[PDB]
Amino acid sequence: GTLQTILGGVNKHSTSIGKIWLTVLFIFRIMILVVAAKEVWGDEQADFVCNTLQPGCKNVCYDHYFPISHIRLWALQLIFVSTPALLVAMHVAYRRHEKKEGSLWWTYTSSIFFRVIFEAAFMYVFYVMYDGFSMQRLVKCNAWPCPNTVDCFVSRPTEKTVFTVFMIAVSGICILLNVTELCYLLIRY
Amino acid sequence: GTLQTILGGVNKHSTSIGKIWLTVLFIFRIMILVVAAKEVWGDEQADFVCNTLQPGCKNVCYDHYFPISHIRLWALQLIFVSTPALLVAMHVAYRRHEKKEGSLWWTYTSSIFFRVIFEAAFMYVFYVMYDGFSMQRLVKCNAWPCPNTVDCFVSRPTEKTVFTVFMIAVSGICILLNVTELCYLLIRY
Amino acid sequence: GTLQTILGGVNKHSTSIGKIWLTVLFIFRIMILVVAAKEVWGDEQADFVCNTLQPGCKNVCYDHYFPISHIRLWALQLIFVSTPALLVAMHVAYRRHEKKEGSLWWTYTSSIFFRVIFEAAFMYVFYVMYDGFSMQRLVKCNAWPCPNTVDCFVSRPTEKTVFTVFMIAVSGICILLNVTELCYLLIRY
Amino acid sequence: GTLQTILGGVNKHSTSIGKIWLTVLFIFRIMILVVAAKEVWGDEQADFVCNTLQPGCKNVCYDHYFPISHIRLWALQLIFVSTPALLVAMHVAYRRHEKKEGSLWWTYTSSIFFRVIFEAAFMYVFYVMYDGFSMQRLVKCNAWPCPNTVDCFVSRPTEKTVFTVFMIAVSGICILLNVTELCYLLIRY
Amino acid sequence: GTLQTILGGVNKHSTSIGKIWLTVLFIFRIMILVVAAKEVWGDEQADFVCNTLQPGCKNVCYDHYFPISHIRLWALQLIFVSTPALLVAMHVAYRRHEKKEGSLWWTYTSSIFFRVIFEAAFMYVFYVMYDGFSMQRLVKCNAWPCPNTVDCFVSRPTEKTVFTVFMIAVSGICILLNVTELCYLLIRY
Amino acid sequence: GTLQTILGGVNKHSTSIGKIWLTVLFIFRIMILVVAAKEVWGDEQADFVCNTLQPGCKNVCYDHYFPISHIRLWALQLIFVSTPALLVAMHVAYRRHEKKEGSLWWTYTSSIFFRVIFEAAFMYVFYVMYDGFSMQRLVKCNAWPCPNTVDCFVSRPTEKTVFTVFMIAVSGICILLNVTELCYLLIRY
Repeated sequence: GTLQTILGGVNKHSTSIGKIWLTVLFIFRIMILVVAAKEVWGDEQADFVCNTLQPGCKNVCYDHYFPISHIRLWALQLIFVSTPALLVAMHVAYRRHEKKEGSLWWTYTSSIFFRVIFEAAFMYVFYVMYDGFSMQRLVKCNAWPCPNTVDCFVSRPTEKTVFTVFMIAVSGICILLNVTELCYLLIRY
Repeated sequence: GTLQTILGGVNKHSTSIGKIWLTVLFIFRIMILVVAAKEVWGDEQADFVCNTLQPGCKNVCYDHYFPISHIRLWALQLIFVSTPALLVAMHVAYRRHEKKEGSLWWTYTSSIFFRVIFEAAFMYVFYVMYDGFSMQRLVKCNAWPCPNTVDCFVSRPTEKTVFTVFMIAVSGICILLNVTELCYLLIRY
Repeated sequence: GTLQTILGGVNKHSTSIGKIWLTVLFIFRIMILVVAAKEVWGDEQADFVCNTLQPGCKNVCYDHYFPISHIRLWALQLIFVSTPALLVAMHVAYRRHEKKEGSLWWTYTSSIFFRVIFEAAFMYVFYVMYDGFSMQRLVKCNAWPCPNTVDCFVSRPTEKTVFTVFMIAVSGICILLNVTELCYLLIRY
Repeated sequence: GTLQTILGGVNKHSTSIGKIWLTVLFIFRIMILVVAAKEVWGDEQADFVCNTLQPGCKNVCYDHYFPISHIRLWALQLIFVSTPALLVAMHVAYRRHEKKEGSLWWTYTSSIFFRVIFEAAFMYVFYVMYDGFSMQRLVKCNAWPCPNTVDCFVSRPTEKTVFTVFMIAVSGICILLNVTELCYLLIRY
Repeated sequence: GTLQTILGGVNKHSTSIGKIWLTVLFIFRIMILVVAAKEVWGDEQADFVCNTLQPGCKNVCYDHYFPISHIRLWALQLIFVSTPALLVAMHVAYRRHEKKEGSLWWTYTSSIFFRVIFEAAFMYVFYVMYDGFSMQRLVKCNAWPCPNTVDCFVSRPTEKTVFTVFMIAVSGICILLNVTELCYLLIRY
Repeated sequence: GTLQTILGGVNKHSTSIGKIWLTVLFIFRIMILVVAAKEVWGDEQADFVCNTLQPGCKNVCYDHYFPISHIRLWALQLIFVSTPALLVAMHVAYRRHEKKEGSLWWTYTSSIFFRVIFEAAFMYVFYVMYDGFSMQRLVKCNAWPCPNTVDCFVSRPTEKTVFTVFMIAVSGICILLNVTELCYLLIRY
């Protein structure tokens, strides 16, 4: 509800690319995460099935191959890339209150520099942690107390792959948009 | 709550067909998806039953025949066909802010051109992926590790067929309405 | 929340019967569906029990006797009978905006004509599909793959019957109120 | 949210007893039903246990002894006793709109007459249907297909009894308050 | 949402202790009950485990030792201690409306007298019903149909004890604050 | 919704560090707890698995090693560290109402002194209760009625460790920010 009012405040005090394309893509990712993707991961552990009679083997194998869920990583990423925009708004509101270019410049050019770092950091984590963007149907697990190697089966691997590729692609576009914003301000000096 | 306020803003700045019929049908599809259809697909995997003792065969057979759920496809389709309208609103708000036909024409005629493409694209995906709009009671699955061929049974196939035909028919009507909007602007030049 | 504001807008621009009795009964049906009836049908398939060892027989028997749930039919009916009122509101708002009897007459008399058709259509569907308004405790099912004939037992048949009779009776009253509205406008010509 | 605004409108246009005590007790019953009582009846059928191996005996015994749940009866009762107050508000709003004692008297004295009837009707139903206000731990069921007589056990019988006595007592107080309101208007003539 | 607006209205028309400390502690208890304590009691019966093969013994033993849940008692207590404040607000609003010390005194001094009674009554009930504020891991049950004496095990006894002590301590503080409010008005006469 | 309005009121009447960094980190912790961390702990007891046939051993072992859940501790911590800010707001509103440095100084310097105490207290509790910030896959339990020593396995130990380190680190930063706020006011005297 009030989030729409927040967007209008953040909509102002930005450049053409920043006003429209960055904000639309940011809302785009939130909608995908909230209304569509969150129920795909609902039964991630409930429907995780292992071919064994060993008690506790299912708990350790799921924890080994999914140290942190994909949706939790995306939730953290959206929070981190949204804070520098929120910090600017409070700084401007604080600045206006005390009133009744250089300071504005350095705050703005720093905020879009942190967003690029955060986007690239989480994008790198997704790759190393899950060795690619495709989820497998079968995982082989040999952690204690599983005897030898145990076959375990993931829930909805194909649908999770579709949303993973979707979220990564949009994040890559947001990186390019922020990079161009730097170039526009770089040549203007 | 605030979504109603959003509709009023989008209600304005449109033509007779665009103001009323496109917006009503768009709200029509959202209501069907939210209040009625979403709980039909709630137990899609929980009540998926296969006649086998092989561990993991249920996971791979459901994933094979339902790579992405119908409700997730409709959620993606509604988001895509709604973005060009949202892009116009921010462009107009940006245009009005800087103020204090050709630009308006090209943005408007392009937005309704993207909606036709997105509607047809998702409509085509529904056909090829699910080979028609009727869901079967029985699916035969022979993917590893299922031994030979295994019979599996879908949950609520008839009710899902009813809502599938309903959503496809409304999407087809929206395509025709957008096509006529092009014709009205085509003859006017 | 905002739905209350919507009602006030729809409350105006109507006749004495239309202003009060039709709108109150419409809110009456929504309240019954939302706060009371929706949790009666919550375990419709989970608590559906069949006396058999055949895998998949439960899925096909429930689908055979309940092609579409009662609550989904009522949700569709309320949406259909509410659209003509919503179409009038946008037409009036569009008409007022362009400003700054015959047109108003034909739109109004048509809207209450569609409501009668939609109410009677869904009322007819409830009868033919479920052969009466009483739900049985026992259903006998012989669809493949059930061997011979299998006894299956419905969940909460009596409570569902009570709400079915309640919703049908209110719909019948709404039909009569709309018919009288036609008679008042018929004699006035 | 907006319900609080609704109360303020209904708070006005009433007498001293009607303004305060009837409205407070009405909010009192809603709070008990919503925040406290509704989760007591959550597992009414899930935790209903019968001592038998007969398939379907649990479904028919629960349906026999609980034709309609207590919380659904209270939800219906609150809706019925609230409509005459809502009808008056629309009548007054309609009356004021056309402007820009006898009519007001008959509408008001009729509304509080319907509330007494509805309160007594539902109170009578609670008694005959459930033969008293105390819920038993054990119910004996001999309906088909249960063999002979089967023992079944109710979930949370004591807590449900506490809330049943609570709701009945408050309803009895509301009857007395409405009766006195008639007496005050009866002597005044 | 609107509850915050309600607090502002109740915040005014009170004394220094009443304006701040009573209202803060009242909000304090609601937050504990809503956001923290309510999910502790979620599986109170689902995870209640008894060492027996007797059908129905689990139902009767849980009902015997938990006639009413702790969270339901706290929900009732908060509603009761909040009504006298709500009654004053409607009385003042009614008084102001008819306008366009003694009456105000007696209403105010009575309201804080009922709050002390309600706080002490529920505090006494918690003690006698549950014989102290510590919940045990093991309960021994011999009610029919349990054979002899059966061992049953409570879910999350330690966490429930922590929140029980927390709620009792805050209630005790609220009693003292109300008592001092009487003393301040007693000496002033 | 209204929480955003609350933040704006709390945003004012603070110092540079207090206005921005403390409030942003406070919102930061709430977002992590609400949208991300709360569903990690959803199946804490449901997926807790012990290698035994002893009834009731699972209940006592979970209760022994998790006397209070991590998310409940964080919920309590956020409530405690937020009350002194809320107390100041009501004091200022009360002060302004009666109007129509020393008092303001002592209230402000005390509020940030309580926040440091509460942050350190809960941080200490997390350490002693859970002997570090890393959660183990395996816990060995010998409480009655478990025979000898029983192996039990925790659900999602790695993901819970990640969020535990995250919440502790942010709390440590908030302690440092409050300490510096004291130093700024200490030198100014």
